[PDB]
Amino acid sequence: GSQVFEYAEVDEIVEKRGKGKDVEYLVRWKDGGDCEWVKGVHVAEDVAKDYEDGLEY
Repeated sequence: GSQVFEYAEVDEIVEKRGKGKDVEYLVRWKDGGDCEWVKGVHVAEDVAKDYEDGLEY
């Protein structure tokens, strides 16, 4: 299990997943070793959750 599609957004969220009350989608642009998103609520937390969570489960 890992990156499903290409996953080279390099600008349009690649990853996510966080604390029960803290998630974020923004892990494609720069990154490399780890994730560098900011916030989900701002980056559509409940929109991209289905995007990756299902793909790169």
